[PDB]
Amino acid sequence: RQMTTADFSGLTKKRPEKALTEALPKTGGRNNRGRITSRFIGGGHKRLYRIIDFKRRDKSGVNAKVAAIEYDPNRSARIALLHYADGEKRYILAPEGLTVGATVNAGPEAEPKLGNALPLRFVPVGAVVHALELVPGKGAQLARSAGTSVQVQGKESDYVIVRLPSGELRRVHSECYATIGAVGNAEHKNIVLGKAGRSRWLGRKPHQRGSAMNPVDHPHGGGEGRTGAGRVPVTPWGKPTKGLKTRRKRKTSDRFIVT
Amino acid sequence: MKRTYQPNNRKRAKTHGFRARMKTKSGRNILARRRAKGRHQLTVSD
Amino acid sequence: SHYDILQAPVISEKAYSAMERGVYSFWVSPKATKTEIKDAIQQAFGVRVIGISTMNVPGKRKRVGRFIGQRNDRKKAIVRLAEGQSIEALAGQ
RNA sequence: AACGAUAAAAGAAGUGAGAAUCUUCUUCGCCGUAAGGACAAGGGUUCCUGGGGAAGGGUCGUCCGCCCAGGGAAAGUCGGGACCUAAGGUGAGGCCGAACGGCGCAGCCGAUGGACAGCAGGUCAAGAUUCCUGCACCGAUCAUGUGGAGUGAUGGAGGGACGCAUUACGCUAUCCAAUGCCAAGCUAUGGCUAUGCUGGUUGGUACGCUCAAGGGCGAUCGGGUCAGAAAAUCUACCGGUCACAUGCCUCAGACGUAUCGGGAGCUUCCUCGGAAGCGAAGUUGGAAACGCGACGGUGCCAAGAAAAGCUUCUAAACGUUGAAACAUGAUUGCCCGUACCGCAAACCGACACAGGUGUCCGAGUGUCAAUGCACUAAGGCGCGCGAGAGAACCCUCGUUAAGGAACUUUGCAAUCUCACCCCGUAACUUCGGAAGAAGGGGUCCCCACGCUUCGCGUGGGGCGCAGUGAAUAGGCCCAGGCGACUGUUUACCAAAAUCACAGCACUCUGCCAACACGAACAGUGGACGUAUAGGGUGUGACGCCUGCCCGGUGCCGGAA
RNA sequence: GAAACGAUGACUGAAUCCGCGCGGACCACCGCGCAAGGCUAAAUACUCCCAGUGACCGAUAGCGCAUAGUACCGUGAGGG
Ligand SMILES: [Mg+2]
Ligand SMILES: [Mg+2]
Ligand SMILES: [Mg+2]
Ligand SMILES: [Mg+2]
Ligand SMILES: [Mg+2]
Ligand SMILES: [Mg+2]
Ligand SMILES: [Mg+2]
Ligand SMILES: [Mg+2]
Ligand SMILES: [Mg+2]
Ligand SMILES: [Mg+2]
Ligand SMILES: [Mg+2]
Ligand SMILES: [Mg+2]
Ligand SMILES: [Mg+2]
Ligand SMILES: [Mg+2]
Ligand SMILES: [Mg+2]
Ligand SMILES: [Mg+2]
Ligand SMILES: [Mg+2]
Ligand SMILES: [Mg+2]
Ligand SMILES: [Mg+2]
Ligand SMILES: [Mg+2]
Ligand SMILES: [Mg+2]
Ligand SMILES: [Mg+2]
Ligand SMILES: [Mg+2]
Ligand SMILES: [Mg+2]
Ligand SMILES: [Mg+2]
Ligand SMILES: [Mg+2]
Ligand SMILES: [Mg+2]
Ligand SMILES: [Mg+2]
Ligand SMILES: [Mg+2]
Ligand SMILES: [Mg+2]
Ligand SMILES: [Mg+2]
Ligand SMILES: [Mg+2]
Ligand SMILES: [Mg+2]
Repeated sequence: RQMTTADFSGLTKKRPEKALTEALPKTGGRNNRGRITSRFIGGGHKRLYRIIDFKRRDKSGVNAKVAAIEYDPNRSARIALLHYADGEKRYILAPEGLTVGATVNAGPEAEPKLGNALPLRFVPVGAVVHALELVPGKGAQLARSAGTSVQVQGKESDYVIVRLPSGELRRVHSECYATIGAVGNAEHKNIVLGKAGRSRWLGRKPHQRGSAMNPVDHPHGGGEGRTGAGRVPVTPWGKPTKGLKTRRKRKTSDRFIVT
Repeated sequence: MKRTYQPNNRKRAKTHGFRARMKTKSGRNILARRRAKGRHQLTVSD
Repeated sequence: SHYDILQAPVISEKAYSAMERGVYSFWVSPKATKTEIKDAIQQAFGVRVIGISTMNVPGKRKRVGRFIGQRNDRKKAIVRLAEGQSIEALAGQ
């Protein structure tokens, strides 16, 4: 769903369940000491951080009930505020179809039902999960985003195959946790973003094409009128395919990375 | 015609200060150098 | 100790004209505190103090020469006592 | 040549060796969302008083922000510190490093923010929630009486706690009207004789059964231990019983009574002009905030600091007999700032410079509204050369016959147009716009009747060349080129057709990610993000759309 | 360079007195020396300071200064 109109815009999103409740402050910044390292990003409106439970282990064997499903900035992911029988309230990112006031059990013996958050060896094949723990313990580095999913494929010994959103297949051992279902935030992607400055509500001041800069500034800089040569960034690497990975440990846990 | 100098005591003193020259040794060099230039006068008193 | 801490009494139209209200005005050591001026005004002229207030002050001129000047740089206290009054023989100025 | 804005002066009186320039008087003109007033910065005695006249002052000077001397600055309550924390700074141990040194958990520093006890007046030549007077308030120690028992941690909790837009109700600040009151006197010019004219018309505290919008409020019994390290009577949850109208709670503010103030003026000595005394009434009606009642209501996406004081709970400890708490006096109250300038002759501009400088207040009349515009209160000011002349030329203006763009690179410039109400309004459109299209009418005064109010509607009458009668005040249209658009850019010759822009595409990157800062198997940014994400690159809303060629260059893949 | 010898950063890693290193690729011979442990006046350099002296200055000279790192310029280093 979206808003639609005339007066010069397109497509805002729409949300239920509103609270404004309980976690740490965050503070915007771009440069890191001297010259800005991660480029642009100097704008933005005043976000706060929400501590979110990726690990979800020590709550093992303990059921919970969804309080509400809340909007969080810095996210693109619906978050469900969980409350446990323990009394402990914990923010857990909300998947598609996860209702308000549903009940989500934690722990390994919990059924592959929505949100139930179990390890892979107990997850029946083909099933869809999100928030995938990479190395047992720690937390989920995989599929934390909107509409992003992972599909379990037949395991090995302690190890399982998974199809990540990129399409790449990964070896990930079954000792790792995961959450059942895919994390929607509906379809975030088709938001229109309207006009500029909206891109500025959040990140800041997007691409400055090197081709308008000067020979001193960028490789693309210089000349008379709009043109090209080369094909390359801040430093001469290029737009198109150059494998940027280094030959490494991880690389033996990847089977058919394609796209 | 907003000019360059905007007197601000705290600024002036927090850059340029005796304390501020203590912070570093390029500073401490300045200090000894000046002491040597003959009793000059110094950074905070001005 | 006691007899230190006060340089000289403030002497001027305002001072002496306010001396009549039983209010005494001294210059004191610039580094010194209110309670110190209090303990020192009592035990010097031996009269209990209620009202006390203090001030700092600049100096700063030249007579002549290329020198301009430095500064004088003083502190000034004012006190009003209890119904016990009339400091010293200096109450008749 | 110039004497620093075309806001403007004149006379009299005075002082003096000397006055266009200093003082006093009386007029004039100028500002008045300031050219008035209050702070913060910054500046340092520039303040006040008494002198002075070299130089500074664009002339003059008896004068000054200049020179000399002397005084002036007062705080438990205002602002800062002995309180807290943000970014950042620092940082024992700790991580790196040819040296110097770079990092870094806790902790500490750091207001631009949190917390926190006073108000009303009086006056030095010069100070003012600072002194004085009036009543008041906060904490701290002690003392008397009650109580006659628990107190409550470097620890838990709750709380402090936070956005933008828009908006209902009730106020007050505050302003207006009057045949309300009060007070002073006159009046003439033709009139008025008060119904005229002028001025003032309440501030704090306390009490009070008076009027009062608005504001927010649940409570205990209890269950699990897997929750807050443990604890806990506390907090989260879960469950049970009493919260559908109520209604406990609170008073903004008004009203009353009293009290302390103040109040126009009047009195009185006047030492060249102040000082002391005295003290009138406070009415009805209307307007009203960005302030107050409040942490109100509603909607929105881009999703809106932290920490301490604060409240609640125990651990430890001391005591459970002298506790905590209350109020009753008493005692106690440290440090720093506090003058004066402060949209400017005192700050930054080399200068007494047409420049710049963050916040707050900023009256009245007329004007749909207003911080606009004219005039004007209070207040402040006539810009530190001056006097004549009325040539050329120049600058800034007013009017102009006939003509009307013939000027000229170009209608450059300068006119015209100009507010508000009504009628009316095109191709084209992405159906919003184009559009204030274009065009036409109205506009002042009096009286009558009507409505819903500042007022408007209708009718009639009137006056001038003219009625947004002065000031503020769009000329319009038809075609194209470029970019869609709001926006951004060459501080000091270029504002654009440049740059960015939503949207699109290629490609990279599987997380100690790619990428980037970097002595560095340190740290950090990417990101407390995880492929609907992040980097790079190019195009550049939207609409149809995007062809042929990989030989060479690159990139991806391959193995004899 | 025909590059010995010393010196380390990486990697190997010995003998020991009929033993060991050197003698400028290297070998034999002949000589010279005994590493991988330490300390150590004197002759040597310099002039903030003090003394004496000068075919050195004498006020645009001589230090920048017949005293001033002051006045003055600058945010500052700095200049003067
Ligand atoms: Mg360019
Ligand atoms: Mg280049
Ligand atoms: Mg190029
Ligand atoms: Mg006092
Ligand atoms: Mg003080
Ligand atoms: Mg002339
Ligand atoms: Mg002038
Ligand atoms: Mg003066
Ligand atoms: Mg003179
Ligand atoms: Mg003169
Ligand atoms: Mg009247
Ligand atoms: Mg008369
Ligand atoms: Mg009247
Ligand atoms: Mg003042
Ligand atoms: Mg000026
Ligand atoms: Mg300004
Ligand atoms: Mg106003
Ligand atoms: Mg007005
Ligand atoms: Mg105006
Ligand atoms: Mg003239
Ligand atoms: Mg004509
Ligand atoms: Mg005519
Ligand atoms: Mg004509
Ligand atoms: Mg011609
Ligand atoms: Mg024109
Ligand atoms: Mg006529
Ligand atoms: Mg106009
Ligand atoms: Mg454009
Ligand atoms: Mg320019
Ligand atoms: Mg220009
Ligand atoms: Mg060797
Ligand atoms: Mg001479
Ligand atoms: Mg000389």
